[PDB]
Amino acid sequence: LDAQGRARASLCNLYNWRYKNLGNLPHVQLLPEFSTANAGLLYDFQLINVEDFQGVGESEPNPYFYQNLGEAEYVVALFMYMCLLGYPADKISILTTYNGQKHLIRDIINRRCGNNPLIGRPNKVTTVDRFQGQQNDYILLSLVRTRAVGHLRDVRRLVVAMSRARLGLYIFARVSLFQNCFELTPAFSQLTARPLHLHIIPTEPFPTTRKNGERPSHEVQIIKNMPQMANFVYNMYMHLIQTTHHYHQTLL
Amino acid sequence: GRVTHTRRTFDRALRALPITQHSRIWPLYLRFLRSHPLPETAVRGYRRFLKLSPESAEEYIEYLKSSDRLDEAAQRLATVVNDERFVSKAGKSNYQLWHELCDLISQNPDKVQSLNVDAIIRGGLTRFTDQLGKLWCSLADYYIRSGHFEKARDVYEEAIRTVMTVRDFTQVFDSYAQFEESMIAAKMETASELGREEEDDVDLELRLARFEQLISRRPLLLNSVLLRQNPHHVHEWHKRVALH
Amino acid sequence: MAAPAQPKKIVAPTVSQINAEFVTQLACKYWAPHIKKKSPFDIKVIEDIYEKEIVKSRFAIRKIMLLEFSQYLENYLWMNYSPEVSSKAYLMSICCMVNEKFRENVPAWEIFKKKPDHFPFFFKHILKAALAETDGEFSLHEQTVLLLFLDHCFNSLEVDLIRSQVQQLISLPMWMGLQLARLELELKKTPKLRKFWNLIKKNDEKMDPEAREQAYQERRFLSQLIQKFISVLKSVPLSEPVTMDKVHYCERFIELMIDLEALLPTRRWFNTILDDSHLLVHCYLSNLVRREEDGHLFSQLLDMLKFYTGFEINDQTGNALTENEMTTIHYDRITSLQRAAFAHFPELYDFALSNVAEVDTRESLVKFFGPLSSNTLHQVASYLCLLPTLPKNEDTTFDKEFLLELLVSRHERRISQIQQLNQMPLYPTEKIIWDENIVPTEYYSGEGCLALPKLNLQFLTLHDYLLRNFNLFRLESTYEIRQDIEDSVSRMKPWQSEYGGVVFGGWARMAQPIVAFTVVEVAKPNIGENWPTRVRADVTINLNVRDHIKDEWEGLRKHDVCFLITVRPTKPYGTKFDRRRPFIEQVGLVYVRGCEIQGMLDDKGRVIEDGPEPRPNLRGESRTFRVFLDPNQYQQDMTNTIQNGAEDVYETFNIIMRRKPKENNFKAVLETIRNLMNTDCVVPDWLHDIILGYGDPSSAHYSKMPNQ
Repeated sequence: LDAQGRARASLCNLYNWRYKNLGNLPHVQLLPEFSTANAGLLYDFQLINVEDFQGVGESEPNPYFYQNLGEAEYVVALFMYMCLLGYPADKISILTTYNGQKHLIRDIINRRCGNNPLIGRPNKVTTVDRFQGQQNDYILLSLVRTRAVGHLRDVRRLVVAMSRARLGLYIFARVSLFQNCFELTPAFSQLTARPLHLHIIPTEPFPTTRKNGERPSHEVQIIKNMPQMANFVYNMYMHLIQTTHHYHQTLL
Repeated sequence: GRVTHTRRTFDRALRALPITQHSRIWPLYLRFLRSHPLPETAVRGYRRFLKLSPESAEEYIEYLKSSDRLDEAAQRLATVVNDERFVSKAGKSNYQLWHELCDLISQNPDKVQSLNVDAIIRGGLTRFTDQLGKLWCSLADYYIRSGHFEKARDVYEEAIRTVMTVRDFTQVFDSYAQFEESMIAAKMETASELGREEEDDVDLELRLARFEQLISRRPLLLNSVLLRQNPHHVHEWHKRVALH
Repeated sequence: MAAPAQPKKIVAPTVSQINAEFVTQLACKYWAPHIKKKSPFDIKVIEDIYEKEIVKSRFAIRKIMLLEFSQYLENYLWMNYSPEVSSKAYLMSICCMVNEKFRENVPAWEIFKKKPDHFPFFFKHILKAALAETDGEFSLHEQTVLLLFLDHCFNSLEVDLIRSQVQQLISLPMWMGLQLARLELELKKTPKLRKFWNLIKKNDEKMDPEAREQAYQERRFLSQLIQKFISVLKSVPLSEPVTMDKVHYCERFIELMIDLEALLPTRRWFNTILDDSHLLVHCYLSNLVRREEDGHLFSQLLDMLKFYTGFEINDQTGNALTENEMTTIHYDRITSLQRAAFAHFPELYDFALSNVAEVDTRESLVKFFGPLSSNTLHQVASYLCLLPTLPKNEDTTFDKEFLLELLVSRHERRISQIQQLNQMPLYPTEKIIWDENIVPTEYYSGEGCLALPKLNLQFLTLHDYLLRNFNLFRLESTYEIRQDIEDSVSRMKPWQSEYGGVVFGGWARMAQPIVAFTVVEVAKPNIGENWPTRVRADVTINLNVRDHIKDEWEGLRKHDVCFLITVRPTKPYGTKFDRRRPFIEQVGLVYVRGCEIQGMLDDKGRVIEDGPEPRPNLRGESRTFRVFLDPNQYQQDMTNTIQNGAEDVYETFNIIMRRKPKENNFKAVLETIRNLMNTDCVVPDWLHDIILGYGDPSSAHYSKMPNQ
């Protein structure tokens, strides 16, 4: 079968190279949902480099219970950023290569987002494998590892991971590790052809009228790392409360 | 003579009515089905009646025998022999039904193929503890018909080893000697017809010498059987030395 | 005695460690993909990597991984390979990278398609290297790498490039390695091959001498390699410390022999050479098998090799041989031997006067042939075309033990695969669950052999296909059973009491202490079975636990699989278990037996029927479950108790463990696979051969089907 109807062609290119003649159905080029950009994000997909937070890369409290606090916090910070722009939380799903990181991501969500009516909870926090058959419009993916590629190196797991997104996929990774992996290279070359720092457009609320790949009318802000992201979203969240409280106080 | 339409009216009568009315239908319909070379239809018809009428399984086995469907007959009768609660119009014992099972089977290694014949008769050897020498000869007979003439000899020596009466021993000895005689004569004839290869002539000389061994072993075996009965039999020990 | 080195978790090297390594600096200078300005190819770099990084590290996995991560094969080796520059260092480096890729289960052969014309020259150098003397240019460890590379090649028959070389080695012309008497016997059995054989000789007469001698080496390659192996195998001492390089060479060789026998296109020609080489007799009498520590994995592989060589298949047609055919072939062997005995050998007349069953057992064969002289035994073997004809005035150069084993193993009655399977317990025991050679741990490095069936593209028969699947499914389930035991018992914390009893200082949701166990019924065997038809036992437990856990234990339905576990802890109260140490040594686990739930018992000892809800509220905290025991294991345990004076395992149980229902289905599945081996697998003829990987794969496609 040679035509997929489910994801954007730019996203389809991340996994089509495993298939002989995988093209796109006509509606993938014609329907607005696939042609409209992701609001407040410069690129429809981006690979975000996450350096070691506090000098810690991956951690392993129990055998095979892999965690990466730096990537996990960055994933939730981008999730919070999207919700404050007006993204529905059921549109966003959070995926990770390991069950250990899934537990860590849930703990951060429960402390920061779980009881917050302005953000809520993501659609799913699960492993990539257990997500098979399912899909969502937006996917946030933590690759976790910083030492070795071996679970991602099985290209079959990569193909599934790339295909979960209909409209946008943002991948948080030690880019320097995975870029050297020969089998990952045909997809990652496309990911690394774009800037490795997260590019956001905070003045563009959801929904946007901008087309995917169109140059934005507003200035692109470049987020260099997770602490800059976390502080920015916190300041924006505090600002949003302040404007809402002033609106309530002026109504009073 | 409308065979096609007669069955259809039976099949519609079965479709139309409860199982009580079926019990009226089936005596005529099974009698009808037997009269034709339509064995698939009669097999399906007979099966239905069995869980109402166990005696009809005798009629079905007799139908399978007359239809030469002996492999199916062996499967049903083996089930019947395990289903020891069975009822017979002749009043046949479960041993006799097992005997009839082995009668059909030992005649027909070619036709009977769905069953582990060896296991069934060895099961019978555990069940029918008094009959053993007869069962060995019937088991050897099956192996003769299988063309495994050596396996027949295997069973007869195995029989001689297991036997613990002179009465059973006589039966095994006489049957084995007749088997030995028949293969010796066959080896004489085939060596003359085919031309004597050196291994073929030696094969005849072996079987004769085995028959020479058999008769000379017979006093020792006879004495040994009494020693199986009573190892304490000091007289038989003296007679054993007297043969030695 | 230093304790054997624990399997150190190979923590794969970090990016900071990778970037600091000398190998990566070489990679960055010469071949790494992300650098636009590479240095030109230098053959000395390959020699430098081989001597300083590969050989000096003793082929250390971590260093090989660094070369693999550096893309050394794809960007430097094969792209610059030519026959004129092929050195030993060049040759061995390529083989190591391929074997590493197979160990990682990533595509190894795709790089060779960029320059296919260099591979036949490359492959021939390997064949010469594989035949190199043991004290010569290539060490046994390097040869072990070559054996593993060759094994990967023989298992890769879907690759036309590889197949084209393999088909030259394994075809009807390879029978020039056979004994002349053996050769003439086989060509007489199959007169069609005698016509082709004379054509082969006539074709060799037309070849040029260089290509003819090269072809003669290739056709004799596997036969010479066996002879080479036997020299190495005989050099294995019985009691002196053996070099592991000898063991790994021997184990990988038998693996290679198994895979050749496990595939029908290879088996069809090699098995006749393999039988004539008497490899199995030489191996079973070898000092290596008699070494319990070093030879255990080798022995398991050898038994697997004995299995495939003897498999119930007609090697020429590929059709499975029926047990009646196997019985007839067996009687043909004995009848030929009794004819030979009674003609030529007066000492054997006492043997020949016996019937077939009197002689055909292994014990009988040793009893009849053992008193004979060595010269007489050789003459019998020569008449059967197993050995050359003994000259009338020379003593045999072969040992009497060799001569005895050759005659016994050729004529011993085989035990049926179905019978072995039916006698085999379905639940794994402690002997198998923690046998790291059969059920490897999570930390298994991939360096050794494994005595495991491989689900290849091709299978010998439908019987073979099912069994390989059966074994792997059982062992996979066994690994889960291991994890379930390790998690549950560690939570229960078994420690030695002051009185030497068991005190449980903790609790597990999935396992409870047994209060009482009693075997209630042992049913008589079926028709044709040597094991009980059914064994029933009762297991009493106390569910003084939280309600949700109590409901889960009372929740257990008929056909649920549970495990009975015996622990006898030797560690004092309060000892913390260390997960990096062996599990059994910490908890004192003695026995593991699986059981199947019939149901929970009421106060009258009757099984509570699984009815539609609500179940009767049973009094207090104590519950009794009636269970089915494995009848094959029970038969073996009682046999072990009576024959060897072992303790009654069924009196010892102190823990029952349940599994999660989604995963606890394995036993019934195993029964189904076993049942499939017991039933004529009538696969449709249009589908049958494709599942086995033979014939035209498109034959079931609609364009070829006649009933389109």
